Amino acid sequence: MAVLRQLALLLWKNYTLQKRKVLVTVLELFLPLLFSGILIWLRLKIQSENVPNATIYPGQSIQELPLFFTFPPPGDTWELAYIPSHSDAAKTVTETVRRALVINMRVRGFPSEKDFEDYIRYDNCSSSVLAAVVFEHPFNHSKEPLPLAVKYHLRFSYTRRNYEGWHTTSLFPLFPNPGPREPTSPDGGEPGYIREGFLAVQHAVDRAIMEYHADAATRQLFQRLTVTIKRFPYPPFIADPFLVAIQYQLPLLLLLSFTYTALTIARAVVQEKERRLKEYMRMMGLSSWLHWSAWFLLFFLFLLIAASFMTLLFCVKVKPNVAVLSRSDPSLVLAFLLCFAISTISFSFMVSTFFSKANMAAAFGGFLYFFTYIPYFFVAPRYNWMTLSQKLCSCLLSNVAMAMGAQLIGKFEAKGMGIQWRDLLSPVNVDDDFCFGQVLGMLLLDSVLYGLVTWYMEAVFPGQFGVPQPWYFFIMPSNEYFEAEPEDLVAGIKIKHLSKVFRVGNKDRAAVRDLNLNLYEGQITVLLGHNGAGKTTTLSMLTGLFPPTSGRAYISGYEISQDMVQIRKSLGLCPQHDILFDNLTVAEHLYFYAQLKGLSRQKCPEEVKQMLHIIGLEDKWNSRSRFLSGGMRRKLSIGIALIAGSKVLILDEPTSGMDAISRRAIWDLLQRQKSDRTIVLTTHFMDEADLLGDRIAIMAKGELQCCGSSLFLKQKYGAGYHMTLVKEPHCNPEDISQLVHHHVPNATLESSAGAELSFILPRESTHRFEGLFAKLEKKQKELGIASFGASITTMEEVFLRVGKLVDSSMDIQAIQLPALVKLNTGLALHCQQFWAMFLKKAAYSWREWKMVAAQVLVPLTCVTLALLAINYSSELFDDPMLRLTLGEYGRTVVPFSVPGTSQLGQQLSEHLKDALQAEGQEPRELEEFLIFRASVEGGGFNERCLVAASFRDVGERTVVNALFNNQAYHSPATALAVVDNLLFKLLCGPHASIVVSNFPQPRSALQAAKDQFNEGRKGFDIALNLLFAMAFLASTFSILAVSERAVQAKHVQFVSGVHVASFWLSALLWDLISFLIPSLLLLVVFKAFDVRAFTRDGHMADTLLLLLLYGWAIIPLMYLMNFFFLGAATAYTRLTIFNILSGIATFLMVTIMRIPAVKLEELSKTLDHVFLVLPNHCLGMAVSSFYENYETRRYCTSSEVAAHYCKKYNIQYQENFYAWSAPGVGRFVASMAASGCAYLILLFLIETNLLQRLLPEDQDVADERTRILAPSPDSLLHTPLIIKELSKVYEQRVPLLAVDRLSLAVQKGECFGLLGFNGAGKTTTFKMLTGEESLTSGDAFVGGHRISSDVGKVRQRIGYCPQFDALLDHMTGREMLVMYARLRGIPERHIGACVENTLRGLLLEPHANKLVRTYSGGNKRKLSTGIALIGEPAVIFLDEPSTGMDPVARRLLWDTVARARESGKAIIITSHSMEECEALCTRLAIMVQGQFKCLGSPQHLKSKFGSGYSLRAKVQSEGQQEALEEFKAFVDLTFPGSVLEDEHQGMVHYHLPGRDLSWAKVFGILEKAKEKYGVDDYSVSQISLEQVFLSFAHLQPP
Ligand SMILES: CCCCCCCCCCCCCC(=O)OC[C@H](COP(=O)(O)OCC[N+](C)(C)C)OC(=O)CCCCCCCCCCCCC
Ligand SMILES: CCCCCCCCCCCCCC(=O)OC[C@H](COP(=O)(O)OCC[N+](C)(C)C)OC(=O)CCCCCCCCCCCCC
Ligand SMILES: *[C@@H]1O[C@H](CO)[C@@H](O)[C@H](O)[C@H]1NC(C)=O
Ligand SMILES: *[C@@H]1O[C@H](CO)[C@@H](O)[C@H](O)[C@H]1NC(C)=O
Repeated sequence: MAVLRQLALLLWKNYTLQKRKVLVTVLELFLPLLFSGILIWLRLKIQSENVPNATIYPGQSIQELPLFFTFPPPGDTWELAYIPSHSDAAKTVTETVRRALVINMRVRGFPSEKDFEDYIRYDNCSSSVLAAVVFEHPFNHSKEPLPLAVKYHLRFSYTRRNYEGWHTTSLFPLFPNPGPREPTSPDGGEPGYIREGFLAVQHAVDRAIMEYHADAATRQLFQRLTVTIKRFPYPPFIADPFLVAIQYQLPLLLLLSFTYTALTIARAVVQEKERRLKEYMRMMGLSSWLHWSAWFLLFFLFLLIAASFMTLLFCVKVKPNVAVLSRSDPSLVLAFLLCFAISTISFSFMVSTFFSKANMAAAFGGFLYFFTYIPYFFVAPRYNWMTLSQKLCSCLLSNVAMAMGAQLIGKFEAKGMGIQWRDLLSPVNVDDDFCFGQVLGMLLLDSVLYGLVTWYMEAVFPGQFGVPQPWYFFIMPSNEYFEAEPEDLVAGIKIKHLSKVFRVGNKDRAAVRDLNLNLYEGQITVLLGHNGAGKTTTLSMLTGLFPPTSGRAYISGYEISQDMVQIRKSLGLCPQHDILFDNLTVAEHLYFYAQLKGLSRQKCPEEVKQMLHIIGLEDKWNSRSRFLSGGMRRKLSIGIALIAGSKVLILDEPTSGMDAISRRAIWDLLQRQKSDRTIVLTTHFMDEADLLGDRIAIMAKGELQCCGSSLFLKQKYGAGYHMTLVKEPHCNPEDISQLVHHHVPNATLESSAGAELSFILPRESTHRFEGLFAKLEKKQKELGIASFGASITTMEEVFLRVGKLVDSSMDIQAIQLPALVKLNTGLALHCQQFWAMFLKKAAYSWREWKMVAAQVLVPLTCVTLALLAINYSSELFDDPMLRLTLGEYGRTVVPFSVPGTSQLGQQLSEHLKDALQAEGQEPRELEEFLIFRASVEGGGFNERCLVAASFRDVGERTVVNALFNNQAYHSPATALAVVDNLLFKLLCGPHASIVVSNFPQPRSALQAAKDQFNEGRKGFDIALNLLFAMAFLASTFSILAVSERAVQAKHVQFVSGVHVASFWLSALLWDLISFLIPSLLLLVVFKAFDVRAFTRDGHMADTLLLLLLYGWAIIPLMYLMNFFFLGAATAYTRLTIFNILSGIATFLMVTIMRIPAVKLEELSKTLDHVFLVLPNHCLGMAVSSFYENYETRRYCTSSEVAAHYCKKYNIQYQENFYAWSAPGVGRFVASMAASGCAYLILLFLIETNLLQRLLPEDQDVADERTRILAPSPDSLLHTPLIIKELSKVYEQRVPLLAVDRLSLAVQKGECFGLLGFNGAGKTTTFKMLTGEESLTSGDAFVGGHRISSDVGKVRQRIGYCPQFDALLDHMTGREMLVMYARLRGIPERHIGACVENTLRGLLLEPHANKLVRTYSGGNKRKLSTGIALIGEPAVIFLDEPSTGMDPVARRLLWDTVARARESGKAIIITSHSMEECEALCTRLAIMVQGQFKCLGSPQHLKSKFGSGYSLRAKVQSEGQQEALEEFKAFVDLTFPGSVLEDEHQGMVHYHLPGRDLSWAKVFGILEKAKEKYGVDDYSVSQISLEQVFLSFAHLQPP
């Protein structure tokens, strides 16, 4: 009904906010197309062969060795050794082999395999050995027969003779191409077994062993039987290699396509939680799921455009039968991409509930996307073994469930099916039960399994602002101080016996006890309250955050505990912060919030038009919410608070941090806008709580203390008036105090600061004021008084006294109210600043240990875990055993036919069936049977069927064809093995056996030294592995340098006088010291793994130099790149990426642009000269070229033959390791040492600023100006500030005279004011005095030193308190004071005392050692102004010293700032609150448009620019309908010129004109008329200082 209205109003907002960011939207649609258009290129760059049918092979003979051993070698005859020599049984078996393979072979005999293994490698004639028969029996030394169980080797050459090794390490090819292993070569192929002569020798040895036992039947049997060998015929096949590369490039190119729009979801979701906008909407009625639904319906509808396009350009027939995923039903591709999209949205929602900042979440949730894809590189190959449950459990990571589904799209596409909606359940081959339905299901299950984690972490760990819930929440289904309240007005908030008690003694909040307040309509009520006393528990119960305990409170006739859902209809409210979306207009916020508050669509626009008028923003309409102000945003927030008609209106601190005009505008707004509604303020200013507030309430200990109007409270909780004089040089305070006390008895000389003399005249003696003022009017010149005045108490005193009567804390008991050394210089200074700046940088590595566990632990793992995955070797082995017998594979299945008509087949088939070794028999009925079978079996044929048998006798001759599966390496031997194994049991007793082996010969000395030299795939692979771990380390140096400049902490330090060299050469020293712990922990790793290219010789001190030279060259480059960034976490992720692209990309763009005359690219010589300025490409190409030189040297040294080979082929190793033009690292050392010195120079040339330099004015102002041009002989020598004829002109397209001649002279014991209008130049004068800005035509003498010449000796004598908080969160309350006591001098023996007394002067001792992050927002303003006062400064430049502080702590600070001025200093305040420029000032100066318009103490200003008085009388309730006008007529008769100006329920407020009214006459008149006209109380006061300041408001140029 209306939920559907909110769900669309909340979706228009998201769509608008998101399409206003053009670079992100356009970059989210051009990644998933740039990454999927690559496949179109890669497909049109590859063709498919697709043989028709019928590839079959002929047969070979194994009777005689190939026609290569007929010719003898250069040298002698061939050799054939046997290893058991002493045994005669083996001695005679080899001789029949010799007389069966007659060439000239000489038979040798050896003791044992040790002797042969030493003969082959340690000789020069041991090169013509052909085979070597080895047995497995001790043989009972001299004579013994051969036991019927025989095993033996043959053992061999090592490299192909007739023509790589024998591949005994493996058993199937590692990278199987599609098709036959050797399409040509109809006899075996690569491993040998035919060309070499393995089979001929094996058959001969088998025949020898047969004749050794039969010798007679053998001749008969082999007279009518010969054995040949044939290869399987291979079926017609698809030859396309691209379909094999779709199972490793599709998943990665899908993930890399969605991985950006998967991290702009986390940022968008968390950025709106960080700004507390979701918390604001949740307090208007919107539930917490309306936001997730509106995020989902946007990002899903936005990913469905990319998925459709991706589906389209996968499956468009570019050319006849092309277009990757050619026959694959595009609807199913789309329906799989949509499930991937839902999963990758629901993943980001879950990720965004772990972070508070938007930068961190965006950076570190775009990384977990990748990090959840890793376990697929370890499942892509090992896929045929895994059981179903393990495969299904691996899918709980959505990025892996997608990849195992992108593999099936290749495994189906390489067969002709090409998934078609009707095989969702059918497995792939016949036996691997894992369909394509369990991919979609596991993709849509992880969505829910992630929703269940976000819904729990959003409710139990809400963050900093929300309120948590119990972890099991898914279980339960659930006096005389009070004035008389008005009678005309109707209550709009009624509270009765409200109460709340919190949890166990872990209080941490504030309790209310028995509140009985009451708030009325058409009236502003101000709710004050001391520090711990309720007042935010109360405003939380009323606004609906938690229920009460023992009370009830009605808002608009409802009750907060029963039906809050209807209260929130009229209750509008605006908080402390700002609730506005940047990138929406002024006109859109109102149209959004008016309707969200439940306003009809047809009747909205006129209220938007009216509210744009009430606020006063007709112009500046449809401006973004950025670019407005700081002072029209507080007006738009107030506008939102009361749009659509809202009765109750709870707004707090509405005028915080605003100048004095934008504050009166808001006051006037709120005064015109009540009239109908109840407003509840709460402020920290104690005159805003008085000027606009008609009824006030104060809470002290969770219990309402006093209530009533302002005049009611002031007459009850305050002392008398505040009469103030202005004494002159020839004056005596003693001669005036006698007058005052002798005339009025009770009084108090409150203070005599400056030249004021203020008293306290109690108000229970107002009948003597006639005499006092009449008498003191006369003796003006005789006494020395000029322009006195009087006023009544303030509201700060009332507030401070109420809480003092009913509290006992340490602070509130401190306030008092009226009752009832040579600084260092030269060398010590610089060496002291160096230490101070070194400790600051050092103490960050162990108070934030995320940088130690990421400088020491990331490089180590990144280097070891990826040396493991390479299997770094440094050693070579010698091709181990491989027993040639069926069974190392597994349970096979062996067919055999009997296409015979005669005998010699049946007995053989029965014996074969008696194998019972591996598989059964699987008899068939051959050549064509295999062709048919090898099309429906698929991969099963090449895993369960390796051999065959076919006994086809042509009458007498009985051939036995044995077939071998070429897809294996060692099949042609196993086939003959089984064939002759059974044919030997034929003419023997079947209790025997024959197995053999392969186990090739060991390498010689000259072969190992060449098979070790061809490990060139190690330098290039160990350089990339290290360049990738030095990019997660080089970036951690620009984090303190970014987060210190962003918080403005660097600006204050440079103002206080730190040197541009001590600042940076002290960061560099520590960043080099912190570049050895990893740089020395890498030697341990390279030693443990034994990487010899740089461990063996004195090279451990040559990698260390190469790593120090890289640290030295990249640290200063990472210092320069910090000037781009503002957040410490958007710089890490943008600088590691810069490192990786500057490194890997441009180092890999040179090695593979030099491939052995393939892609030519002779310009690599130019690229490797243009890339010599990047210090990552200079490390990669130095490590690689070190590892290469050492290898090619260690080779061309082992023997002379190698040296000759190197000479012929021009290998050119250098023996210096550091020379030029070589494999030596000379031009890389020399280019990293000269690049780290061209960055320091450029850093200092940026810091030291070599870019920006490559008319009746007033009587008192003129008096001041001409008092410092013609001074007394020594009138100005002991004074701090002597500004003289100071000016500054801009050149921004028009001469702007922002300062005009500014002649002033501040003295010891002063406190200058310097007020001004917005843009009057009060903020360039401040800068120009603190040394920041360029001067023009005039000087200033700060302490004795000119400000145009010696601007370095000045900065050591001035303190400076900024407006913002420029503190270093990793330091301590006391360490930050020690830092600044060192940057200024203060010999090391005094620092203890100078810090100890300051800390307890500001009352910071509890928090002295507390790590300034725990500090409340008001203990930071107490420390920023202890930093200003530490040391002995000549001048102090305070600037809004107490911004966000409550009244008690603010008073306690204004006290110290004045106790520091009593004892001979000079202060310069500059603030926006006119309440603070009176509590600590001695002389003021309003400044408009260029220059001073007035000057003098705040009383001399009120006399000279004041107008008159202001009455505030009230009349009792007796005849209020009759006495009010009777009094109101009298005050228009006896005071000609009054203005009524206000009226509220008992009271008036006049503006009695000051023309001809003494301070005596006005009191006599009212004191006589008090009783004759029935008045309850009254109070006369003079003009207010802020009202005097506002008089000059018309002098603004616009
Ligand atoms: C498993 C399948 C799916 C899993 C996805 C869902 C699980 C997500 C877990 C990952 C996040 C772990 C929790 C986490 O990050 O804590 C938050 C802080 C960031 O703080 P921050 O963002 O300032 O605000 C805190 C948010 N709050 C209030 C809710 C705690 O976290 C940090 O501060 C970031 C940590 C700094 C980097 C760590 C580097 C130190 C050493 C590196 C580790 C060993 C080196 C090899
Ligand atoms: C498209 C792919 C993009 C991703 C590619 C590579 C990006 C690397 C992801 C990790 C980035 C984490 C960023 C980070 O930790 O910030 C450095 C911290 C910030 O501390 P802090 O000053 O509290 O942060 C405030 C700044 N803020 C809010 C904007 C973050 O300052 C520190 O305290 C030092 C911590 C730095 C060490 C972080 C290194 C750990 C990364 C490896 C994590 C592996 C987990 C097993
Ligand atoms: C080859 O070996 C024989 C002994 O077998 C030895 O006499 C001869 O010096 C060797 N030749 C060379 C070149 O070392
Ligand atoms: C092998 O023959 C020897 C002949 O000297 C004899 O010790 C025994 O019969 C056999 N030895 C072993 C250890 O079986």
